[PDB]
Amino acid sequence: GKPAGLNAARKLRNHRREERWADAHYKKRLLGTAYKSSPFGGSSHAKGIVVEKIGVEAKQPNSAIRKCVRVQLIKNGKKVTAFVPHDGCLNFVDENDEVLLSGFGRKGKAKGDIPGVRFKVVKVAGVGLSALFHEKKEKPRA
Amino acid sequence: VRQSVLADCLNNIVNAERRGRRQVLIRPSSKVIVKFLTVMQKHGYIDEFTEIDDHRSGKIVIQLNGRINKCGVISPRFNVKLKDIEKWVNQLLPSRQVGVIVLTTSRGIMSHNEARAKDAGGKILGFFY
Amino acid sequence: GRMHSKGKGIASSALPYVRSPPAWCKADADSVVEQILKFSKKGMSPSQIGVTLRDSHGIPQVRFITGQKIMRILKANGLAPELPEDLYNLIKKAVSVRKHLERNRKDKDSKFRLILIESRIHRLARYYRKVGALPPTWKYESATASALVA
RNA sequence: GAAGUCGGCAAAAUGGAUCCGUAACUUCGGGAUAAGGAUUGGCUCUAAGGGUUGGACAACCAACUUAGAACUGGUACGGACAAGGGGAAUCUGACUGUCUAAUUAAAACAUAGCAUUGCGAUGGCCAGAAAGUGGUGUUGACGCAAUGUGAUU
RNA sequence: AAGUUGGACAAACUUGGUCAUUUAGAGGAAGUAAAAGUCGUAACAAGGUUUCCGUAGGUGAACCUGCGGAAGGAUCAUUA
RNA sequence: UUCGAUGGUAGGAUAGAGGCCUACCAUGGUUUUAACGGGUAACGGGGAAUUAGGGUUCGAUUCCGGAGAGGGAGCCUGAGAAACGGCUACCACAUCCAAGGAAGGCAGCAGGCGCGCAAAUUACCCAAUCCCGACACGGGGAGGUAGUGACAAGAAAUAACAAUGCAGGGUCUUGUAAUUGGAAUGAGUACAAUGUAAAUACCUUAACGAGGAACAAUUGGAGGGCAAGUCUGGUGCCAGCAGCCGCGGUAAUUCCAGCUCCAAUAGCGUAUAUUAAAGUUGUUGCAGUUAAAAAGCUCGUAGUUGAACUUUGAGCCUGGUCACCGGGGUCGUUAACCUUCUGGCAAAACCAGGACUUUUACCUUGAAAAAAUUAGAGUGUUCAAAGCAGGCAAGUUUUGCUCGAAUACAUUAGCAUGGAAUAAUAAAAUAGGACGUGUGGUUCUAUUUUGUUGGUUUCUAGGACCGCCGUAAUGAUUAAUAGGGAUAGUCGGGGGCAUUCGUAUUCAAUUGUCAGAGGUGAAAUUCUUGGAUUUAUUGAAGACGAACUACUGCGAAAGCAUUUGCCAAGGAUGUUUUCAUUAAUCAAGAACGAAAGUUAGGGGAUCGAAGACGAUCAGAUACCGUCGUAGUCUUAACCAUAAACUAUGCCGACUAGGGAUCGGGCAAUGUUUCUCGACUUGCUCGGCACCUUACGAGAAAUCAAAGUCUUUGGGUUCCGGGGGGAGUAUGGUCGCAAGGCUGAAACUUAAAGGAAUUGACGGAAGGGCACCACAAUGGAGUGGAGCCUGCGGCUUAAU
Repeated sequence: GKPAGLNAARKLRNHRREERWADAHYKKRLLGTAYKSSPFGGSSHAKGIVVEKIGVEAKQPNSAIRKCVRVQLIKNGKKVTAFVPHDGCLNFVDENDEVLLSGFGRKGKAKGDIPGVRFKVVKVAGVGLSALFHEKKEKPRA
Repeated sequence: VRQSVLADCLNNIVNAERRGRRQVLIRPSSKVIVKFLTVMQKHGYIDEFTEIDDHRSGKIVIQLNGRINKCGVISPRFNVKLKDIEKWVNQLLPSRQVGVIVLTTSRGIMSHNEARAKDAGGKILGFFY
Repeated sequence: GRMHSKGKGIASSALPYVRSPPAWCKADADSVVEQILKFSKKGMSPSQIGVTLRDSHGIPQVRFITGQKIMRILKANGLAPELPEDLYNLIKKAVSVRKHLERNRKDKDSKFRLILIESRIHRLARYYRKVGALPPTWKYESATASALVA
């Protein structure tokens, strides 16, 4: 098994360092995937420019239209997808609305039955969510 | 090749105790083994043992009186300071009143409690309880 | 375990607990020394002569009577071989295998055995060089292995 | 600065030596002087590299190189002469070699390699009008004779 | 004092090459999420030619066959 | 390594050392203990977060050190600058312009644009801290004070006092109260006194100051994890939820609306980075037979690990706290502080003092060393986060006194004291040794005197060296159920070379004969009245060693099976044989390495990739039959993999019962055989294995190892971190090539996988049972012609 000598620290350290790359967590954290390959740069939130709206089909055993939106990030111009939490707000969220996006919870993995979605809308046009659904605050003029 | 005769002696003793045999034969013999056997015999875990003296490293026959749950060696022999005794007792010993850790300090081979009284650390040899 | 084999044989010799010559064996500790010197003058192996005193002469382990080993006695008397016995025997075996290999070109098993002997002879030579029984510059030679054996 | 022309035909440009540097590909042998850069005169010195020879040495005689420095002038110096233009691809022939003397030098022929065929001498192949005749053959299948393809992979 | 001859520090500019990153790029070859269809066991049973590994050839498709191995076999078994 | 990289000489320059630079001379310096290069989404540290221990992440940020003022470069002043709120030149920006020109740098304090998910006043003051200056007085966007914010931390306001029918409970006690009255009222409104440079805020404080809109506390959830709905209306696998499972196709506890409750509370939720979980990075502390993973085997270097033994036993006292313990030592056995120098003593050493590690690791302790931080001592910011202040004294309101402002963390690394257990190198082997008021001598220095200075001699004090001189017991650890080397009888389908035999297959000649021969489940193709198949003789070719052939042997593995001879070698056994630690493991590095594949030569009988034909099903294209290419054989060169398996690395120790089996040895007044062999029995060592059991292990199958592991540590290499993508692309490297070695990322998925159990299925097997099954010579029939009745198609309006 593992060496158990009083002067085997170099062997133990070298083996631990070499095998540490096997773990997905260590590999991700040290390869900088959260900045290079990720749509963000490690940011918790970001702003984007809306492109269009997509009714992505739901995988088995479900089948639904989730009124997601295709957005273009302001800082990079790349095209990604976003999810609208509130119901029936598709008419409220239009294109080129200067939307605000955040993560979903799995740190870069698809949610539920909809493949290709990792970001959700937190604020839209600067008015935010949770207000246009209860009619507490209306959208501003543009 | 035999790397440490103390490990073989303690493994033979614990194996015989698990089997229930009242006597055990240890080959070969060394001063470290004799000192370790003296420590556990003084603490009451080991009955009389006789050293057969041939023209070789020697052999030991030990009378086992039970009351031993496990005796083992700690390899490699880490250097143990005064403040490390508490950590070793927590890691190895069943409790703070049961079990003995044997250290080869500057003043000789003795138990952890006696070494703590001597106010001198050393290297950890093994444990028994 | 065997150095270069999977065997685990334990065959050896058990020296007696006594360290004294037998009662009738009045070897007088000097006639044996003269016999050893005569047996070494021809050039027989120290192990082989020790066998001869054990079997033909009836002498016990020579140390128990003479007080010194066979190698030590002849070294003190000056009849010391240039190379150690085990060193010389291994070089002899290595030389014989190489002489067989240069003739039989299709013996891969013998080539493997030669490689094992070369590893053994080098490790023994390194030990003897460290212990100082040989001059520090004792690089073993494959071409002049015939020189080293003889 | 090739806009000429079917076409860079012709000419120009490069060129010696020393010091840097040199890609794709490859049969690992090359490509390669690849490509791309710098220097070069004269004079005055410096250092190192070898021979015999009078009592650690030594005054000669008899010698050629290399490297470096300063100074100087037409910022010039292989000063005439001498003397590679280079690169990226396609078709084709492997290469060296050979031929239409006097219009065609090639992709044509040949080549090593590969493969096939006949023949064990009372024979195969060839020759002779005939021959008591000749060649292969001062030969014997690792040979001779007859063909096709044309390096390597 | 301006100016001038030499020495070094030398910013910065042209010409080329090398390195890291990015943006191109028609088009070619991959798998993953995949509209009906397509498709027979190649494998799961003796999956209907027992299975599988290495190697080579052939075949629209899993694949078929030759050689040597393993049972992870469907046999731990023929002492007469 | 030029145009300085390593060192030397000399010089220059620097405040000074220095290849800092220059000229010359040699080729040196670092590196698998990772040099060099690359990335850093890297200023470093005190420190911060998580908190059994060990560990992991962060440190832009109140302190210390470093660099910088858009980017380099150069310089003056000045002790001190390569200064930029100093200058000069160039580049990129921006700038007034009479187009001649001047020219500028907020990563300083406020403030502005832009990038942004993300961060505040173009406020007041030198009063406190300190700094500068010619200076008791000046200045300080250092610094202090205030202003806006959703968050970084610490303390509590949204109230409680009763009557109230009833649920009640027990004449004692809570509840909603479509209800009221008296109570305690604190924020605010506003002049006071404190506070402050002046103000804000704070403590005191003119007075006013709640009855329901009182002066309405919200954020998520109520299927589980994880707490709280089969309560009511609307949609109805849709809208949608949904971190995961999962719900939604009219009874929706999960969708959206009402109600209630649940966790938290001026806070709740969401996203991201990290920590614990994660014993899923395992040193503590993982796993490798079957789930991911032991390399095909062997050698072996760095590296790691390394058998036992060298001052020990006994008798003492002693001052000391819990009859113990820590410590100090001789006395002497066994020698008493080895030794160097010194003081006195002087028949040297005897006593004491200075140094005593050869050289350590290790342990203890000490010195030395920032504060802030952490733990923590003391102290009543009304408690607390705080702070380092404070306290007396309640009868004179006392020309004062009294405490503190600790302690630890330090050792990574360095210095030093004490100990010599554990682990390391040497001591005197060709004695090339302590040898020493030492038998003889050399050679030098004057630490001194001979007159102060300079020089030789040498009495003298001392360093060093030459042949001897026996002062003494003169010097070598046992020889490991470690290892190597001998030596004897052996043993082996271990290796190579030559060599002998065997029948089988195919082919050739000839001979006897004629109808079919081959082949398959059935065929078909092909050949055969020309002599097929068969049978008899002879010869040739190459391949291969059947039966004996076994839960038997050998070899490191791949593999090795005819005889004999030669050569080299190997294990086990026997051994009062020799050396003495010479050993285990391996990164790298090399030898061997089935079959198939490659290059050529020789050889090519059978089989047989590719291929050729004929049934076969619908299609066969594949299985089947015959022929047949490369290949199967050998020689000389290649490669380098397989289910290369015991799916199980190597060395060492221990662990239960039996019977077979190979090799060796020991014993038998046991059997047998023309001096030994064969058989049998017992013991032991070394192998291949088998049966039972499970103290023990595992998830189980199972395992004498896969046991001696939560009671986790004998030593050492290789390898894995969910499945795909993918052993794929790219890169490097070996090979002529096929290919071998090394070997990712993006993206996607909530699961793949192992063991075992129960059903189901099997063109699987074994027992059977049946006229809705067959056999039976079956009997009757339907279906064949025509009609009753019912079913689909058609018609209609309903059929």
